[PDB]
Formats: sequence, C-alpha cells, structure tokens
Amino acid sequence: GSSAVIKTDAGSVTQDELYEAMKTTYGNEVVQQLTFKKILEDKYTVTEKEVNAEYKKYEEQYGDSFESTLSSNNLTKTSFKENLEYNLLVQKATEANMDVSESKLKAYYKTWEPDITVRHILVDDEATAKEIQTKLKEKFTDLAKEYSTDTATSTNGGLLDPFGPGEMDETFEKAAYALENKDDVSGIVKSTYGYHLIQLVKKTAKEKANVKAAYIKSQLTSENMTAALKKELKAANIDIKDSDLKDAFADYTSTSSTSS
Amino acid sequence: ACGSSAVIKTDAGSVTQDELYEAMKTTYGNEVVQQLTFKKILEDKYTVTEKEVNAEYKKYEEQYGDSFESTLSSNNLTKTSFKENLEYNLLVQKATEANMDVSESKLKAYYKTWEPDITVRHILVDDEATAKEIQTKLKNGEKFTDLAKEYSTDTATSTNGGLLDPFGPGEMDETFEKAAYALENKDDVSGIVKSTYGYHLIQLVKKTEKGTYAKEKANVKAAYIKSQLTSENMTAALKKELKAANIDIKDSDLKDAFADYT
Repeated sequence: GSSAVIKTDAGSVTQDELYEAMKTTYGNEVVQQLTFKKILEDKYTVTEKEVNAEYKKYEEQYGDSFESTLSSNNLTKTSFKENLEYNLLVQKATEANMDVSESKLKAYYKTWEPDITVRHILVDDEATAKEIQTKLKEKFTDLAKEYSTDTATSTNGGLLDPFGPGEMDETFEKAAYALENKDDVSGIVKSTYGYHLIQLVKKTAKEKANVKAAYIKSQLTSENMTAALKKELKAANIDIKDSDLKDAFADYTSTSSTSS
Repeated sequence: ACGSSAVIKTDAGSVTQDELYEAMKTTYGNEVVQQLTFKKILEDKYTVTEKEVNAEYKKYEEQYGDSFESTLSSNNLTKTSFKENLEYNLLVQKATEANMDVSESKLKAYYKTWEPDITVRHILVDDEATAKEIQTKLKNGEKFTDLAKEYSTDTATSTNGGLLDPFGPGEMDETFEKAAYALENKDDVSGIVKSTYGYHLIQLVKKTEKGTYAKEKANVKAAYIKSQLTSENMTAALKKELKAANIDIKDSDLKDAFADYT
C-alpha cells in the first residue's frame, strides 16, 4: 500500500497512511458492522425488493430534498441502500427473538393508541403565547407562520406528522391526545423546546393486525437489538486477527446493552 | 493478493484488510484524506512548535474542566487524536495569519475597540421572573456567591460562586460582554442580561483600564490576529494553499475530498 492516493509537492499520501489513519478512529466501528453484516446475511434473507420497498418510503417523503438530505448526512443513494440493508438484517435478527404470542398482543392492546395528527405553534416564553392565547379575539394557521419559531412547520401552518405514544415528547403528547374534535385548540404546553399551542386535525373490533405491526415496532429497542446481536455474535465463533481491533465488540460483551 | 489477510475470522467467513479499507474509505475516506493532505502541505510551509500545541491542549482541558473527557468521547476522540487535531488546527491558523493584514493602521484601529481581560461572576437562570427574585434577595442582603450556588444553572461555575475565567472582547456572547464591561467597580452587579443561554446577573471581580497603544500594542496584535481566525478566513486560506499546492488525486474514489475548497 505504498502507492499514492494523492500526490503533492510535499510528498505523497499513500494507501497505507490513509488506511491506518482511518483505522485508528473508525476501524473498530466499521469492522464491527462488516462482521455483523456477514454473520447475519448468512442466517437471514434480505431480498433486493425488500431493500427497494424500504428505499421508496424515504424517497417519497423527501421529494425534491431527497438527494440533498443524503449529502447532508454523508450519504450517497447506494451507501444509503447499504445502510437500509444492514438495518433490515439487524431487524430480522431482533424479530427472530421476539415472542409474538396472542397473550402479549392482547396485553399490548390495552396500552396502545393509534397515531394522532396535530398542528402546533412554538414560542420562547409564556407571555408571547399569552398574546397568542388572546389572539383569537382568528385563524390558527395564520398565526403559526406569524409567530412559530419552528422553521420545519411554520410555513405549513404548523402541521406535524402523525405520531404515537412514547414516540414523541411526553408533555406535548399528553396535551395532544387530550384534544377532542377537529381544529379545537390546547392550552399552553411547556416542553424542552419552549411553549406550545396545539390544534387537532385527525384522531381515530380490535382491528389488531395494525397492533401486531405496532408491537413489533415497539420491540425494536436498542436493548433487544443488542441482545439479539450478542446471540448471533456468540454463535459465529469469531476470531480477531488484528490486535488493534480487539475491542471492536465492546458494546456486545458486557452484561449491559453498551460499553463503558 | 493485496490486503487479502483476514482482520477477523468467523464461521461465516473472513473480513479482510482490503474490505475494511474499502468500507472505511467509502464513509470516512474523503474527510480523513483531506486532513492528511493539508497537514502534509502545511507542515512544509509553516512552523508549529510542540510548545504551542501543549499550550492549546491545556487551554481546552481546563476550559472544559470536568466535562473534558465526556465531550471528547461524544465527538469520537481520544486525548491523543484530539491533540493531533489541535496540531492540525494550528497549522491552519498559521496559513490564515500569513493571509492577514497586520499593518499599524489596522492594529491602531483595532486598539480603539480592544479592552484588557475582565473577570466577573454570573448567575444563569431559565426566565426573567427568577432573575427578578434574585435581584430582590440581593437588595435584602443575601450574598451573590451564595445565590449563584443556589440558583445558577451553569454547572461549570455555580459551585464556585459563579466565577468565570478572564475574557476579552469577542470571546463571549456580545450582550453578555457589553453588560460586563459596563460595570464600573468591584462588586457592582448588572441588571438582567438576556443571552442565547438564558437570563444573567453579572458581578464584577476585576477590571483594568486600557493603557496607551504603545504599552498595549503586543496585546492588541495578539487579540487582533485571534479575532481574524474566523471560519471564513481559515476557509479562504486553505483554498489558496490548496490551489498553490497543485495536488494530483490518484484514487478516483477520493476525487471530491476537497469539494469545499475548490
């Protein structure tokens, strides 16, 4: 690896120098993923279509901004394709370790709620909201672009994505689900971000097959994923040949779900 | 045959050196090779002493204090890798200084705004009502340092009565800085200050009156150069150094490693 990847008047940067510079900082993290990818692809099938179906989901939402968001996260489409594939493999290994018995699903059903869609207005302090609180004296969407410091939603009347329980900020959501009918509005909520006002747009047999999807969703925790990978790692009988990389799997060799 | 050696063996097959190289390069190759390349070009032209790097290392280490190690790990750094980045950053600083106008007219003009370092204490709180409460306790005879330990959400300084390190102009939030230098005498306390972080009260500990330019010029020069080490100027300097280096990229995977500088 004495070959030059870059030449300068001051000398060359070689393959060797680039390899070792990268390895020192990123070697453990990358070799871990390469290792898991191999052992998992051996046991679990991911089809090119499965990767495509996942890919398109993301591709639709972002529209014009798709390619732009990849670059901002240091991704190409193909490198993104690879990451979706890796995530699916881990997802499969985690699901293989899930107990999806009727009793668990029936038990999960009582706590579960469907997704909720709202608008909101974000401001720095309660008095400004109080100005907004009295502001009706008129349209919620109009005052959102007028006052909301949430640049992601301000232009769009403060419209939020659909979201479920546990999945968004606790205080915000309590207030959201308390909403009753189309377009009626909350009191002032104080979150980590600031003070909010929230407006409802959409709320909704067991209708359970959705819950099955939701339960599996909720079980894709970092703990369960780590637990699943520990089992796979153990069954693979790995031997680390490069002693620089001996600590590459530290996050998977403790009684906890992480290193330190 | 090159890099065919296994770095890891598994029942499912081996991952080789080459595969690790190529995988790292895809994600981290551009950023790492950019730094290696600039370091080599800059090392050739500009002198950095170990004395400088150590002084910089100590600066940051004390500055972050207890939270030092935690912030390194969060940025995927060791002490060793961090020290290397400081050396690299200093090289970039040298190239930027070489691009600076440090003429007497610039310095004398900078002198007008410049001040010697100032030492203050402060109390940081979430809202104005809390600050007003503290202002009333101060009037009623409670101690500023006591109220810092009781109220201040600035964990870095709250235990020590809210004492901050000495700082000059430009180094802090502008609003904070104006309010601090506006204080006249030792133990004077500010009105409510509103920064990006929250609401402050500030107490003066030490202030020094600016001397003549002749007496202060070496201080003024150091501060001026420092104020010119902006992200804009450093970027400009690296563009200029890169163009002058006439580099030749051999690995087409890395063709865009310097996109921000061409």
